[PDB]
Amino acid sequence: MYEGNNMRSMMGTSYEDSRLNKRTELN
Amino acid sequence: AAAAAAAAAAAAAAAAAAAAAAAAAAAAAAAAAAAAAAAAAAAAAAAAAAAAAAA
Amino acid sequence: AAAAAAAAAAAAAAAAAAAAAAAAAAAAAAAAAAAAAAAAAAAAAAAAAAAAAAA
Amino acid sequence: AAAAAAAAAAAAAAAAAAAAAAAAAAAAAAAAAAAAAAAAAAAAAAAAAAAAAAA
Amino acid sequence: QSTKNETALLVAKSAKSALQDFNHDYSKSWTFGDKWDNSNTMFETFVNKYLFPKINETLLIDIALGNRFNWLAKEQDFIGQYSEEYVIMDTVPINMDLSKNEELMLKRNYPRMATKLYGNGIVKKQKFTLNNNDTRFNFQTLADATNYALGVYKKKISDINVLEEKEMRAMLVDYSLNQLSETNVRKATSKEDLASKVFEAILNLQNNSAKYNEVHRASGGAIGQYTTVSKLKDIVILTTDSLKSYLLDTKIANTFQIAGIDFTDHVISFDDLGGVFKVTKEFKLQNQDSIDFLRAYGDYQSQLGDTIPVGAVFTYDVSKLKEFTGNVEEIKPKSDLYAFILDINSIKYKRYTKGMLKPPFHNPEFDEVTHWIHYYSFKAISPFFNKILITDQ
Amino acid sequence: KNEELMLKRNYPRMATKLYGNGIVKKQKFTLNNNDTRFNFQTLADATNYALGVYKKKISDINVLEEKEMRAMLVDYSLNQLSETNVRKATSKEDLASKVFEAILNLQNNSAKYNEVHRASGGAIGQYTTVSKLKDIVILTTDSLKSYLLDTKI
Amino acid sequence: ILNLQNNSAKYNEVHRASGGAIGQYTTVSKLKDIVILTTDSLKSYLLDTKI
Repeated sequence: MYEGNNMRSMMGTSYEDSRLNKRTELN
Repeated sequence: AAAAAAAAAAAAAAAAAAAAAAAAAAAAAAAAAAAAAAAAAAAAAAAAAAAAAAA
Repeated sequence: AAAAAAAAAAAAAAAAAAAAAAAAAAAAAAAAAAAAAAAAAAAAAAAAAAAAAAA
Repeated sequence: AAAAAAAAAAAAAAAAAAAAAAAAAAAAAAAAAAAAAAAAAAAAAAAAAAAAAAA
Repeated sequence: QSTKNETALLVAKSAKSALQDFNHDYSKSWTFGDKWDNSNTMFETFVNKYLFPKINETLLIDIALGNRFNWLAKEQDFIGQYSEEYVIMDTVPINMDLSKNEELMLKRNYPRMATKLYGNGIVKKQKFTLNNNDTRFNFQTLADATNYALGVYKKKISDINVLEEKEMRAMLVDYSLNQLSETNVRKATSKEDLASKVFEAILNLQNNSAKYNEVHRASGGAIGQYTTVSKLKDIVILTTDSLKSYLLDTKIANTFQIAGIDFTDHVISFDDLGGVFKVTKEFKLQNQDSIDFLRAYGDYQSQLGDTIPVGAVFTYDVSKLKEFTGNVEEIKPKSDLYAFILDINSIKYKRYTKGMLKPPFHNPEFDEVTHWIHYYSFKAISPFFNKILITDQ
Repeated sequence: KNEELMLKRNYPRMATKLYGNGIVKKQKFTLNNNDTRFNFQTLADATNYALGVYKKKISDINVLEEKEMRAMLVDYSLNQLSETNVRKATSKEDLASKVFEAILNLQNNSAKYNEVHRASGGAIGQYTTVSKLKDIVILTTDSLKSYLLDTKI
Repeated sequence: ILNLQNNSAKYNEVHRASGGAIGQYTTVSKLKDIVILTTDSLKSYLLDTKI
């Protein structure tokens, strides 16, 4: 809830989950 | 760094007055440490006991 | 609710100073209730009497 | 014409606090004249000596 | 005692836990679940005695932990390593004995100098590591994980503050003991005695004294004198907090004319003046539990066999380890009766925090993000100013 | 040291404590419409009765809540916070000094004064904290409150 | 202080002068002219106890 400087470097964006782009091939 | 005085207060039910002070009793002129002492009464009782032990 | 001090005053002719206070004698360091008590002198006299009664 | 209190200070190395006052020891509740007196401890010691001399 | 409850046996079977599915290179890949009971546990509801319990919130309690010093923090620019300063010593003048021959005015007299060469500071480093696999098995929402990652960063920039605070007070208590040779100590006798003796010592700052300073361990100031006063806008006294409590409830309370005589603005204090430790005898690391105890405080880089130089510190209770007794000594006052007074601009604190954060390192082959923190601190005591210790020695 | 040290993992440590549920509390009351009329001389005072019983049925839960909450504070004071957190006074003026030095203790950077070693991860490691003095509140009797307001102050 | 502002011959030391070895000499002072010299310790004792 509390942000401060929330969107910091790579891990603070890695929990703010990233890029469902590649999924598995059949469906 | 102070004192007090009563000229009353026979030291049976006194609760919150002072500590390390002097509480002048109606007879004994007691002194209030963490427990109350009976200095002048202790002097009179020591004199009476020294008189009684003079047999 | 106060005190006093003398370092004098051998308690023979003192008239109107205080009551329930401490009057430091030239030898004895007395205490002034409605009648004057002799606390440290009483301790010294009780020690001397307990030494004398040790026969 | 004042007083003091310690609830500490076992009276071995105290140098410049007061004279003709009361210095509450950790055990004895001493009194500071030109030399320090031991009033309540003197009462306890006189009681113990009067008990010992009761043979 | 033990328990024959079957769900307690289910909890005790740690072989099916997720921990076994990461320590090993292979595992099960399907789960059949288990019949979870709530009965005869600490987990009963009245109606539905077969559901796994629920957590509604976490809150991430965090405190910010200031410094109490950083108006001392001036900033050099990370170039060079040796800095120093120096004074000229005094020369008492001499009488005119005219019987001496006149050609001594050709002979010379260079002025004398005492320097103090300091040297480099030290750079402090710490790591932390955000996982993407184990740590998100907790944190029922992602918002708690984001607050977690933010709060670990905020407390790992607060701990550096509490660290340099306690090692500053470590350094000047160590300077108070192992330096400051013979004159400027003053033996008090009670918790009210040094209360008088401190402003005995205050107004000794402000007479022209060749004493009270520490010139006699400079470069050229071994033999000779050097006089310096203070200004009272500059003096800093420090002590236990119990002493200033005794001040602020006794002397400025029970007296009657405190319009001018209250020195309490220059009183900084602490709870206790030692949690810090100094190396002697230059040991090494031998035992497993020792460095395991070091892992509890962030010290990862030390292993078994790594030496420890004699000039290091340890900043927390570490002397209770079996490998340090006799080797490690606590910087502390002797008797909980302490008043060390000096002037400001006698201590020198100077750090470099410009390139402080480093870029994060992403490790894909275990999926973590690792951050470093670096800063170059320097601190010392300039020995050319008036100082007085008061303890019970 | 060796240059491959940077790919070593330094996880942060946390220290937890879990809390159970609360208590739902209930009280009921029943008013009558037929024989209640036999005990009033107006309808207005009967309505005053009906409102008075309701506002006392909230006033009682107020007083219940506050005195059970001070009860659990005293329960905590007797049964928790092991010996390092409790200091011992002697006299009634002794704690006047003790509380004055203790409030000045709590607002320094210290790992002491908490009981996080009773929490889960807090057995080893360290946790330092402070207090703001706008956040500290003290809890005594009213007799000791009187002993403050007449003797020292 | 205020022993000094009485007419007295006890407080000078004119007996150490050349022509004034025996005999007395009275003088006083004006409080714009008395200073005391001490060490700092009992100066601080004045600055907490007596004031």
